[PDB]
Amino acid sequence: TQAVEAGEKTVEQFVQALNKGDYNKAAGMASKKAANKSALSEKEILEKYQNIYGAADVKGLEISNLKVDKKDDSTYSFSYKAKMNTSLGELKDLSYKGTLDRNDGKTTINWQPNLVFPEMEGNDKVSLTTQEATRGNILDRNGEPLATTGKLKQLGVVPSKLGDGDEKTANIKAIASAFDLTEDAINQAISQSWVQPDYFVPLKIIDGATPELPAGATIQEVDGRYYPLGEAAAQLIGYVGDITAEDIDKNPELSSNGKIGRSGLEMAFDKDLRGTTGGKLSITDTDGVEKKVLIEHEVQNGKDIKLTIDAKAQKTAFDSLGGKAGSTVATTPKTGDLLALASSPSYDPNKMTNGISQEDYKAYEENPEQPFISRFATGYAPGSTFKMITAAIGLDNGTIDPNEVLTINGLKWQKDSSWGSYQVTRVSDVSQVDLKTALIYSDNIYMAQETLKMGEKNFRAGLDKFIFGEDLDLPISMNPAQISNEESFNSDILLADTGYGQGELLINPIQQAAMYSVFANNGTLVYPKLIADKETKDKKNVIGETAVQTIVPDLREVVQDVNGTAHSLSALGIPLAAKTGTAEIKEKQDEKGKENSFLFAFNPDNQEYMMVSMLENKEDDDSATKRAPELLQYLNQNYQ
Amino acid sequence: ETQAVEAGEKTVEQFVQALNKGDYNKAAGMASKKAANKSALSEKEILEKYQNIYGAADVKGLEISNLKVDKKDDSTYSFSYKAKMNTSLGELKDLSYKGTLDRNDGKTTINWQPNLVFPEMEGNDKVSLTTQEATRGNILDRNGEPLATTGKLKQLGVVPSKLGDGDEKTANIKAIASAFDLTEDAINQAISQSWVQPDYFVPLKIIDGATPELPAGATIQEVDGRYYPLGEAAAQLIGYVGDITAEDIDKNPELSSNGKIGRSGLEMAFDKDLRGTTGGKLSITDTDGVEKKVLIEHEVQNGKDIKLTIDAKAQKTAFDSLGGKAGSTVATTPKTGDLLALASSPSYDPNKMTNGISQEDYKAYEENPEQPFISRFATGYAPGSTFKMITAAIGLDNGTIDPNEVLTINGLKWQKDSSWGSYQVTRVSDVSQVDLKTALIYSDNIYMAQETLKMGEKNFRAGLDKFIFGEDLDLPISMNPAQISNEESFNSDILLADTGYGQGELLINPIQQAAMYSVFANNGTLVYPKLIADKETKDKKNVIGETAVQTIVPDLREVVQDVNGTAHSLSALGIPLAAKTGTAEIKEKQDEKGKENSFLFAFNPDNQEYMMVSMLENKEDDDSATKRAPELLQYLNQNYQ
Repeated sequence: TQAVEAGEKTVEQFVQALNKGDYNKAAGMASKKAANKSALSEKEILEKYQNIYGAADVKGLEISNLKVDKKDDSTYSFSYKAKMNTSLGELKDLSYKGTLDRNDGKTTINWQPNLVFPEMEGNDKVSLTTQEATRGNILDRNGEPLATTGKLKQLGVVPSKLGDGDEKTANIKAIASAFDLTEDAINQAISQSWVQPDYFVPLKIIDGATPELPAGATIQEVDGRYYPLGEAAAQLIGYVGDITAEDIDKNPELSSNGKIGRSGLEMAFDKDLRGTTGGKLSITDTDGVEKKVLIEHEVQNGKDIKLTIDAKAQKTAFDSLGGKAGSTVATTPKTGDLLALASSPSYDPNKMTNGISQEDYKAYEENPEQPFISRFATGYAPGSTFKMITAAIGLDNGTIDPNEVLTINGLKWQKDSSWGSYQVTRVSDVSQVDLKTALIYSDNIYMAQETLKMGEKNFRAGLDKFIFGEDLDLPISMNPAQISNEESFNSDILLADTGYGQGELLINPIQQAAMYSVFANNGTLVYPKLIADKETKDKKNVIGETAVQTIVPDLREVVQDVNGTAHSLSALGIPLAAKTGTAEIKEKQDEKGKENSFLFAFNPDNQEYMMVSMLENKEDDDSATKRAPELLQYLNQNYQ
Repeated sequence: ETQAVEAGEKTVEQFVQALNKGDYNKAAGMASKKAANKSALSEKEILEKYQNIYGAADVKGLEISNLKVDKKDDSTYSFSYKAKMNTSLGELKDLSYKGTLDRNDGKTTINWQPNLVFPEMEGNDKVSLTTQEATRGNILDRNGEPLATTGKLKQLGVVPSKLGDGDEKTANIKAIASAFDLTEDAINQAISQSWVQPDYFVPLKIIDGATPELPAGATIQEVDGRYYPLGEAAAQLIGYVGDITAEDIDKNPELSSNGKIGRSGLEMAFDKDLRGTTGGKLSITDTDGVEKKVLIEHEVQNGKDIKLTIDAKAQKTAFDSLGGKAGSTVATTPKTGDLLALASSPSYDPNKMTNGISQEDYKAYEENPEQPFISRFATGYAPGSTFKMITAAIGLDNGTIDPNEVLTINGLKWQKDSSWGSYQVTRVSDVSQVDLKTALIYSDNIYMAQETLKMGEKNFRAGLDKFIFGEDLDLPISMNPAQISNEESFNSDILLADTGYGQGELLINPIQQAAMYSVFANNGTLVYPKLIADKETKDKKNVIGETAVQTIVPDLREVVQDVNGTAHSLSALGIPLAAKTGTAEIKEKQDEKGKENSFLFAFNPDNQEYMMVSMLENKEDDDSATKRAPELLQYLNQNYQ
């Protein structure tokens, strides 16, 4: 109907005008206080919709069902349902019944308080008496908190105490310099709506101590989420952020204000960690009387999540990367307990949840070393540490014998001229190489040569006993690990490189530590485990016991022999079986790209700890085993 | 070894697919620049030569052949393929191409030169345009009156956003439909259609005669198009045409790159003869204009005309007499088999199927439950009680039916025993003592089923196999051979008795029904129907004996002349008629309960000059095909004498 075509539109656009918080568009389109029915004056919605929704912060009003009929010559009526979300939880449902007005295009709604709530007599106030639930903690193995609530410093200003003029602008400068803010953020944080110069407007939330206080600045205590390790655990733990309307749209069960996880475990365990706040609306009628309030809730605190993480080992693993790109995973391999999941470089989770400028958020996003990435959950080529695996498969299927002695001359080898420029590279020119020599000197030519004999079928049959393609039961995103891009290599180069961990393998450090724990479990593979009360899951006979008793003594010699590639760790005087690794990522736009350093290490005398550590795009004499000591000493002092 | 030439393979394939779809940006988007060992021109100077030669000839459908990619150097390559190409003038078959590739950064590049596009020239020349279009031929009726023709038309329509907005928008629809004999929701329907929007011109109606002053939004366009004088009344037979799709040229490589093509009916069946061959002189040249050799040269030849047996006025009379109901009607001259009328109702307007498609309306009346796209005259049905005359004819031939035999039938329903359950053959008039002639007059199904059971199944099939069951008729109409049954044996007394009066698994379309019923106008000879006027008459001798004809036809006149005949209303016409009515209820051993159909067969038994059969699906009683018969009958009697 062309006459009332603006009758369906001019109610839903008002409902969305209340959704986005612009109450004056809503309270700007009413006729007057005419006697139909009463109703209420044009300018007497001044404190209404603002002082009732300031403590409520209600958003998410949606209709989903609109059909308007006719009643009189000048009356069209409502009868439909709606829902919304306020500070006290979900309010479903709402029944709306209101009348229209007959005008020349100005389809004016005759609002009376029945259209806000399904019954409202008039001229009455409310009482909130709210109580706020606390978010659940995230604890380590020993109950040390990785995410909890702390007392923070709320920084703000009141505009009247800054003065006027060049003295006021100089105070604005002094605030911006002291609070590490901009002048423009302060100027339109103040110069906005709802402001009057004696109002305390907030500007920033600090975890550390109070800075310099120029005239106008104002300090307050505030309760918020705190991360005692911060950067050292940021990618794992994540951060929380304020509720937006878009999260209300995905899950209307949420509140209107409050916190929501945006990454890491805070997003992964958001439902368990959140809980529900307490308090009720309590519409009075200016004497103490209560009518009745329909949909309401009680208080319920969030639940705690306890991890297998060792906080001190997490910090030692992160600090040992020295701000460079890399990742470190440590486990107790008999159990699968993830002791540390460090990813570097990292971001500051406290500043991300306490208000971070767009300056710094893009500086984190502009950083080519990508500090937002969970590198322990990112697939890499494992590097030449993976020689342990193919050696193990070779001792299982009878194609690799430890007495076999290959003659290799030089540093470079290719199968024929068909390989063109590509050739397998090694570091030490050792003429006579058996398997133990290959493992001590990290000889890639030996294993690639012994991967082409014992070809693809024997090789992939050994690899298929591992966890390739499996989704691990962990609260981390984690692509499954792949052998190669396709079901077959279709080339000797790819097979040969797969033999020493290059090529198209993609294995993240966590599933990399899963595959490597067979050397501490006599061939049984023990799955990683992050939640401290999940029961252990293994997978038996992935490799044979005799492969383990052949390889692990040679991995001891990787440390103990002066020619060992991890001989520097011999100086620590602790029992170690180790494997170093390289991987050359070519980045096929220029030649001779970046090289990553790897270290696998565990204690072979008690099997109580294991570590895999990646250092990505190393520089000269910089390696993952150079960075490993302080974590190793910690692990064997405290995991025996 | 190396995979560089597989990138050259995919590059040549993407280059061909970019030339075929027409995007000359991507065709010149992976070429080199002006050099001595690279592409001959720049990027903006290669698109300039495609859009005025390939785009001028509307070059579509490059089909690749035996693509060889090899390697003579490390930076340059050598590819040599064969192909075929479709032009405005038709199709060139055998030609050889070659070229050289390039390597910069892992992705490969084609080094262009002006003989990869034409196999003998080198550069510095242009060719355009030299085509001479041909006209599609006519489909004519028996007397030269056209049923499909090409010529100039005037059609009306609307164009947004010159319809406007607000009420002033709908204010323009109130002036159009008022002035051009239309409705308003149809105007709102054609703008609410698919992606075609807004500056396209959306057609509404063909305008005859002078153009009035137009209201806002109204748009008149003059087009040289395909027209159908009878419209819906022959839409199923004639069909409609559309534009030539790349799919249509993939199925037939001999077609020209553009033009019109039949999409249904006779226009599809005769498309090659109806179209012609364009003329032109697409050649190779130099910059001045002198030529060395030619590529394609053909004298233009317009499409040929195809004269049918159809009578335009009888066809229109047969279609209007169905009154929009579901049904069919076939009319012939039985001595020669000329198909005078082939009417199928309901129908669609073929002029709107050519002048636009109207996708939202296409799906609207192709999922119409009355399914008007179906050519019901080529669709197999149960022939109904009319088929008794065939069973009688077989019975008097093989001796198992004698006219003097009187059965005693009491009631209106009959079954052989109770092993038939609830099923019973039904009659309409409760006549106690019924001979063959009584059973043809009153249309008594119970006499015929009884006499069919007494006759063998082998006696019955032996007579049926002298008809055209399983034969492919030599007609340019798609149809299935008519069937006696789903299986070679009935293996059921119910199925056999019902087949005896035209029900069961018997499937015969109205054109096949006219062919079988022609024995009664040719003394037992079956005359095959023909649709093309010049085709020789085809017959089949002694399908039934002539004494059976001289027994049955005197009874068919009394179906009209006797007060109890089921076609006695036709006796008011005062014209000599022999007739047989029929019914068929849609329920058998292996189907769902549906409706009732109302058949009529009639012809002149004095001069054997015309014959009709009409079906009228979903009778909805107070109606029958005998009720809708008389106007086509008076026309046939006056014009085929």
